[PDB]
Amino acid sequence: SFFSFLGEAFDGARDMWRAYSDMREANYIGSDKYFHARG
Amino acid sequence: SFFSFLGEAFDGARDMWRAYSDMREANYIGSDKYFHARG
Amino acid sequence: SFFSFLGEAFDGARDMWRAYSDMREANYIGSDKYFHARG
Amino acid sequence: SFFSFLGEAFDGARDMWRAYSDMREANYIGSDKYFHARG
Amino acid sequence: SFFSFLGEAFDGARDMWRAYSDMREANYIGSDKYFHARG
Amino acid sequence: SFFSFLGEAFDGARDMWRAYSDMREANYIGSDKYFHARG
Amino acid sequence: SFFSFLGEAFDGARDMWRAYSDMREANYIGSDKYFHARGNYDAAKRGPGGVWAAEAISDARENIQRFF
Amino acid sequence: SFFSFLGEAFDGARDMWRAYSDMREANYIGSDKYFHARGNYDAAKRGPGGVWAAEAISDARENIQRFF
Amino acid sequence: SFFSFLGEAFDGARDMWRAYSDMREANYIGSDKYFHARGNYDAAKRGPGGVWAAEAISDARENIQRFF
Amino acid sequence: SFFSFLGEAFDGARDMWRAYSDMREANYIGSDKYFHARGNYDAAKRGPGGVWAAEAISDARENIQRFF
Amino acid sequence: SFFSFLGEAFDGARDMWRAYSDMREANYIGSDKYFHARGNYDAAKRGPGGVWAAEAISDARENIQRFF
Amino acid sequence: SFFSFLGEAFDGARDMWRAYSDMREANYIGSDKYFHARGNYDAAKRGPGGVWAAEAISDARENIQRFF
Repeated sequence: SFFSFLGEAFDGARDMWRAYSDMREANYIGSDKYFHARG
Repeated sequence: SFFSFLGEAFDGARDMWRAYSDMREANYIGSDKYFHARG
Repeated sequence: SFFSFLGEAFDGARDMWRAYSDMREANYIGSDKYFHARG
Repeated sequence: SFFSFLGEAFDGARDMWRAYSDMREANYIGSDKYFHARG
Repeated sequence: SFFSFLGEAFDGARDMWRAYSDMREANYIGSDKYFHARG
Repeated sequence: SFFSFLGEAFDGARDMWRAYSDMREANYIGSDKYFHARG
Repeated sequence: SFFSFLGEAFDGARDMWRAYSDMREANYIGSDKYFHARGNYDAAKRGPGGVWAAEAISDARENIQRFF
Repeated sequence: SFFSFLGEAFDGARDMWRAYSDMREANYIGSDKYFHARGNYDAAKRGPGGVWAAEAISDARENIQRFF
Repeated sequence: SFFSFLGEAFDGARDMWRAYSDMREANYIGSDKYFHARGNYDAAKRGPGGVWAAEAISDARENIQRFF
Repeated sequence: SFFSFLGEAFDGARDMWRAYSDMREANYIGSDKYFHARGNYDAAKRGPGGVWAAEAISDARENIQRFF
Repeated sequence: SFFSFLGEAFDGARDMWRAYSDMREANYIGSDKYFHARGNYDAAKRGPGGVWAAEAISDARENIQRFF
Repeated sequence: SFFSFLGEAFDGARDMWRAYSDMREANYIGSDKYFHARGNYDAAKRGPGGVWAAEAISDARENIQRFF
């Protein structure tokens, strides 16, 4: 549960939760990045 | 459950939740990025 | 459940939830990006 | 549960939670990065 | 539970929790980085 | 439970918790980094 | 790029590749099955699935071969 | 890039690759099964799955071969 | 890059690779099964799975071979 | 890069690789099974799994071979 | 890079590798099973798993071989 | 790099490697099973696991071989 939130029976407040993640080029199962110069 | 929210029996407030994720080029199952210069 | 929201028996407030995701070039199952210069 | 939050029967406050993670090039199951210059 | 939070029956305060992690090139199960120059 | 937090029946305070971890190139199960120059 | 192949000079090749596959219910970017569903009885007899490959190479004076 | 292959000069190759596979319910970027679901009975007889490969190479004076 | 292969000069190769596989319910970037689910009965008879490879190479004066 | 292979000059090779595998419920970057789930009964008969390889090489004057 | 292999000059090789494997429920970067779950009964009959390899090489005047 | 292998000049090799394995529930970077879970009954019949290798090499005037 990446960057998840959970609560029960709770009162809130201003800016109670803030997340500032960066996921450029992320969460890659089998995607390769390669080159093959035989020349 | 990436960047998910969950709650029960809870009172809210201004800006109770904020998320600022960046997912450029993300969540790739088999999509490769390659070049093949035989020349 | 990416960037999902869920709640029950809850009172709201101004700006209770805000999401600012960026998904340019995202969620790619088999779409490759490649070039093949034999010359 | 990476960067997850959990609570019960709790009162909130301003900026109660803040996360500033960076996940560029992260969470890679089998995605290689290589080159093969026979020439 | 990397960088997780948990509590029960607790009152909050300003900036009660802050995390400043960096995960560039992190969480890699089998993704190699190599080159093979036979030439 | 790397960099985890846990508490019960506790009152908070300003900046009650701060973490400043760096995980560049971290958490690698089988991902090698090598080269093989037969030439 | 699943089951990718590359080559040069296939001079005289034979039977180079046999990609038998069952991609049923596959490649779903966004989807929700039985989302907010209550009381649904799911008895679909999806039955056999996947490859059921058989290959018999037999030389004889008399021969009897049966498949499936 | 699953089951990737590369090569040069396949001069005279035979039976180079046999990629039998069952990719059912695979490759899901975002999905939620039985999300917020209550009372759902799930009895699908998904049945056999995966590869069931058989290969019989037999020379004889008399022969009897049966598959599945 | 699962089950990757590389080569040069496959001059006269035979039976180079046999990649039998069962990738069912695999490769999930984001997913949630039975998320927030209450009372769900899950009896799916997923049944046999994975490879069930058989290979019989037999020479004879009389022969009887049976598979599955 | 699971089960990786590399080579040069496969001049006359035979039966170089047999990658039988069961990758069911594998490769999950982000996922949550039975997340926030209450009362769920899970009786799926997932059944046999993994490789069930058999290889019989037998020469004879009379032969009887049975598989699975 | 699990079960990695490297080589040069496979001139005349035979049966070089047999990578039988069961990667079920494997390779999980982020996941949470039965997270915040209460009362869940888990009776899945996952059943046999892993490799069940058999290899019989037998020469005879009369032969009887049975597998699984 | 588990079970790594390296070599040069495999001129005439045979049966070089047999990597049978059971990688179930393996390779977990971040995960939490039964996290914050209360009252969960866990009776999964995971059953047999790991390799169950058998290898019978027998020459005879009459032969009877049985596996599993």
